[PDB]
Amino acid sequence: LRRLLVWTYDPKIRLKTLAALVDHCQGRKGGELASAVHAYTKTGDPYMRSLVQHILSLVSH
Amino acid sequence: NLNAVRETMDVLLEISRILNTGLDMETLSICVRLCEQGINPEALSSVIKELRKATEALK
Amino acid sequence: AAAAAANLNAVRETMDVLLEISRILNTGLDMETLSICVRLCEQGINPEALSSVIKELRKATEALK
Amino acid sequence: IRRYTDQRSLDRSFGLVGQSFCAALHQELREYYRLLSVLHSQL
Amino acid sequence: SITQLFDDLCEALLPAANRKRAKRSLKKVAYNALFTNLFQLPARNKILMLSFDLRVGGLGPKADRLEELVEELEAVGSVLDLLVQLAGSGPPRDYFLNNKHVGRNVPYSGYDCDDLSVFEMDVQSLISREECLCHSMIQETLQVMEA
Amino acid sequence: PVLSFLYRWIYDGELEDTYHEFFVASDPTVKTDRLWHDKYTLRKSMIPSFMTMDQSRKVL
Amino acid sequence: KSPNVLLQNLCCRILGRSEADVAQQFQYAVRVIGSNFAPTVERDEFLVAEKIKKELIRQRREADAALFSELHRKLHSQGVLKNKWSILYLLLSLSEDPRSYATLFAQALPRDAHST
Amino acid sequence: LVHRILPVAASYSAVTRFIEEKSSFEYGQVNHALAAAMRTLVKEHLILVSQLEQLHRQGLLSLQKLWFYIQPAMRTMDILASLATSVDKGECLGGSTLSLLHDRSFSYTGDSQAQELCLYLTKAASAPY
Amino acid sequence: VAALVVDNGSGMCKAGFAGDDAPRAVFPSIVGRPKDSYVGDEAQSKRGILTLKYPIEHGIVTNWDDMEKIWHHTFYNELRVAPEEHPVLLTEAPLNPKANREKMTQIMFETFNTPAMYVAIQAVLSLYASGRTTGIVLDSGDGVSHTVPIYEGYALPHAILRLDLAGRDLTDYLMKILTERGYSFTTTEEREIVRDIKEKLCYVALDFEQEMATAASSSSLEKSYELKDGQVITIGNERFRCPEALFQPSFLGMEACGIHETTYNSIMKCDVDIRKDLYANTVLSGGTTMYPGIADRMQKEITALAPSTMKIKIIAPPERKYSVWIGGSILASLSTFQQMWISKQEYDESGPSIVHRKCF
Repeated sequence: LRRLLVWTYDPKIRLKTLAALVDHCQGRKGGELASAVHAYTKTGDPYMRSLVQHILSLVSH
Repeated sequence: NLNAVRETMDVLLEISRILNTGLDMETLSICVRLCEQGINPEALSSVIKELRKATEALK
Repeated sequence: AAAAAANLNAVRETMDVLLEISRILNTGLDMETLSICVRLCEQGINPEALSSVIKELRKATEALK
Repeated sequence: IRRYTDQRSLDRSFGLVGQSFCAALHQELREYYRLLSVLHSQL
Repeated sequence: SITQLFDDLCEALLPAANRKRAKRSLKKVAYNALFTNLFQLPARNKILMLSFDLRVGGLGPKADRLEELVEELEAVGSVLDLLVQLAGSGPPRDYFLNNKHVGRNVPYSGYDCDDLSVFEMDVQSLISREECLCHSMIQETLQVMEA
Repeated sequence: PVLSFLYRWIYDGELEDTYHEFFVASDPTVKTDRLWHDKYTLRKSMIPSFMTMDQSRKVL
Repeated sequence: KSPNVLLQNLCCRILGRSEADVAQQFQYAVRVIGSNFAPTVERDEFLVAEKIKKELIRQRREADAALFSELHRKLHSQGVLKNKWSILYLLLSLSEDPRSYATLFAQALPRDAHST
Repeated sequence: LVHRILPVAASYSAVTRFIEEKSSFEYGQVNHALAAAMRTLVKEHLILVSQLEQLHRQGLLSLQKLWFYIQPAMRTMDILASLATSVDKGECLGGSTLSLLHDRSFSYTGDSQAQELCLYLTKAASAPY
Repeated sequence: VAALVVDNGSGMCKAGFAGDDAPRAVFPSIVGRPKDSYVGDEAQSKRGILTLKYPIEHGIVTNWDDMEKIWHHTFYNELRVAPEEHPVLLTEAPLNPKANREKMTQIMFETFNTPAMYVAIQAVLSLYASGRTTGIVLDSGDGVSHTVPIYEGYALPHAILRLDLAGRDLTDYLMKILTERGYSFTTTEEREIVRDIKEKLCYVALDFEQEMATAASSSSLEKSYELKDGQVITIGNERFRCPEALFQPSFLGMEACGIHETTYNSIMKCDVDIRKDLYANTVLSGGTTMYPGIADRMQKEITALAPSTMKIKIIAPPERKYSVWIGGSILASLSTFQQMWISKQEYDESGPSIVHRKCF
């Protein structure tokens, strides 16, 4: 089904977000890592905003 | 008063549309005026279902 | 035919076996309501749904007393 | 009709009435392509 | 009015153009059906029965529309009884629909994938209708050649 | 298009055609009280012939 | 018969009342059973038997937890009920202790892992 | 006939790169939500091209039929690619890109099947602003 | 086998044919002779000699030979009527005639000699135009009526609203009541002009207090009937005087209770499976349904009769003067209307000519 391209297309936004959140948070910890994702909450794209709002609501606990 | 009856005929259109009845705005408009005289609605349904069979049978 | 008795008896039994399982569980169900519920469940239906509704309708019924 | 609607879907100046007209022409022309496929079907 | 409503309803049911005495024949069919029947569970409950078996087939918001579009008649029970008893009879897109990339505070969900094979069956419908239509055209003009 | 101008102009006094197309052509300037006397012409080349001149005057 | 009228009769048995008056409750029930209708969870029975024995044993009613094991054999001997799971699951879900972790234990496998 | 249908490929090409690039945190919140809304139409295009190859494996699809089936895509990609380049060259890399959508939306007031695609994008991308 | 009709629910006629929407001949019930034989309106012009003795009374035949006179009248004189060649249907009075039924059945047996026939139950035959199985049978012209149709046919009514007045009986009294209203209308030649005055200008009778107020206290008065046909003053005040018949026994020439309250009492003296269920969808005909608009006061009295009104509604079609015959036409011309059928030697062995024995 388009040699998969139809189905991967939605994962391929989440994985690109997570790898690019990981390389950005690399080496930090504590409140310096809870801050490091609060950076990514400032974005228009409401799809990416939903992941990072969830992940920060975990890490902020 | 009167425009309440037209919008009544918009409710009684769209619900007849989603209930997928075969009806049209002329037959709807008269069927409510028959119901206002107290005529039996299942009896009306019995004439309406058989009249569409004859309507085709004329071809 | 006799098969209208032979199968009806199997229903008389499968219904009161189940009336036992439902009383060892101390549930509130009468004989009739259980028969509605298994008639539903044999059609295919998701038990989580009506099991929640049965408690909700009970809540309404008792809260008005 | 194709060269006409090209030279009127190019350049913005033709106005809203010009657009709806060439939109109608595209739509009524669209079926003529369907028919040509029904013909192209034959061997 | 009373008898005149059966008169022109028969004219509405009669098709657009022998446009003469059939108009009496059909009236007799109407009277027959009416009086062979007459000599021989309210509306809200009735429509919920139809609300439900809509809501199981798909098409849930339509079913929602039905019940909200008629809770409004509290300020016509016999009129509704027409539509339900005639309900089967009839003759046989959005972008904001099921789209996570738009709107404001969309909550977390993770992959639906059924909302994709849904979307993929719509597009299969819009190719399959236009193949069955091409079959119904090619047979038509070829038949009168072969006949 | 032409009714999408008219059915707004009949309720709300605004117009936006870039390449000119609607018949109630406003001229620029004369924004003072003289607006009532002068500002809105009636473009004779562009009344759609499914309406009369009188109608194009009533909506003006 | 058909699920909608059965569901109405259900309402009329738990409620102490007649058919026309309870139509808002039937409206709520139609909203809730509707959509929640396909099998959400992969359904098999070795599990739903264990999940009840465990609860009877927890209550120290250890004999009933062996009576169940034979009532279930009888219910399965007769060949009538083809969807046993649902009515066991329903009765389990309705059960009450005659007198909270819930997540560490074995659970129903989620079915979302397959497509149709 | 091939050259006649190829402009939808280049029309797609230019919006894959638009959606990719204008996601980045430089470009303000609005340019993201515009690049976001457009993903939907890449899915629909990809879905389309899948089914036509499935048809082609049956032998039941011909280049003249492809030229029929492609026609809604031909329009709806060009309505987007000609919007992307207007944000590139315009550098409307802030709240000002809503002006470009509002003007383009009003321009298509004649066109319905094209006007909803443009009304969708301004209904979407304006939300952050 | 295109069936004919008679529709004589009172002193009136309605020659139905082939199930058409209206009867052809609609003359009032009269015969010929002091010319040797004629029909009613034709022989009524020569008033010096040629007249009729009301061969139909207000509600029923005056003598047994008057039915054969009506058979030899426009039922054979007019509209090419020939009962040997196609069926015909006869009306009836409340609870039917007996001697006139036997004589008219003998006329259908041997004189007109029709191989196919229908008879009786005209007040229930109105139900085919009333559009419901239960109802109320205020459904006749001329001088008499009684509103007792059916529960679902079956000759079992619950509403029994008869009275010593009717839709044209009260009109003939109100024609002479212009002289009782002080106008110069006591002459016999004014009965033709006052038949068109007191049935047209006497519109919409109302409640008694408003009718007493509008006659003298308010500036309603009457219409400007200063015509040369014999009109001195109109019956617009007589519309307000008509509550003395519609709500009083003897103040405007009747014998029973006033026509709203008597119908209310006779609809109260009833069973519960009918009457209320009859008034949920009942519908009138004749001079009662073709009334000048005074039926709203009867509907108000029908609301005031029972506090548990049960949504009582009674319909009234404009075409009601023909619809008492058209209802007959439907009720006879269905594809299964053989409940009151008489016929040829397949049914004439027991005799068509019986009063109530064979034809039932």
